[PDB]
Amino acid sequence: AHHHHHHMTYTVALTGGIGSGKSTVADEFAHLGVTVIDADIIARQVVEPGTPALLAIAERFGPQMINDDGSLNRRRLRERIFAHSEDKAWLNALLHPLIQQETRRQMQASTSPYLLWVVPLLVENRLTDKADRILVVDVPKETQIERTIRRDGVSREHAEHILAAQATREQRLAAADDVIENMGSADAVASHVARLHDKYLMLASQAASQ
Repeated sequence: AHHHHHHMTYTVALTGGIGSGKSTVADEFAHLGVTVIDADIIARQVVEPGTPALLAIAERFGPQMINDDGSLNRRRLRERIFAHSEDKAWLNALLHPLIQQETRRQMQASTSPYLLWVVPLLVENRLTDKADRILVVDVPKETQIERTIRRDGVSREHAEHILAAQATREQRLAAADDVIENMGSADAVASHVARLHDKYLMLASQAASQ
């Protein structure tokens, strides 16, 4: 390794329900040069071959949980933790800290005036205090359903099942500092991101003082 110093960076958390357009918004921030750290990507990285979490899964459940190529048997783990509440609790207790630590590691290794942290379950998991500012991408629930159906090729009822554990629209807006109505044209959304990017560069640059 090389020596590095712990430095804090202004963090904007982007959240929104499934099908709300988070990835399109995050990509516009990335186009402006902002480092984006995505909780869903981190969640997959922490169960890659050779990771502490995957090795712990293999110890607890044995080789049935590991595919012949060394990767996680995701379906078998899902079925096990559905049927065994003690295993769901163990897995959440294992993965949540590894995700937060890996997130902090990647944030510390970044070079960006502020960071965009994409956290689909920010509100549901009570993580709102972990960011300096919260940006919500908002669409009607029916739009979430329509986009999930056409994108994942699933039924309306399956889309509703996925959404049944998520925050309601107004619950999520109640946590927002900034809101993007993600039904505009792509140019309009890109313009809103441009506005917010300017705002965030300023907020992050007067906070470097601290």
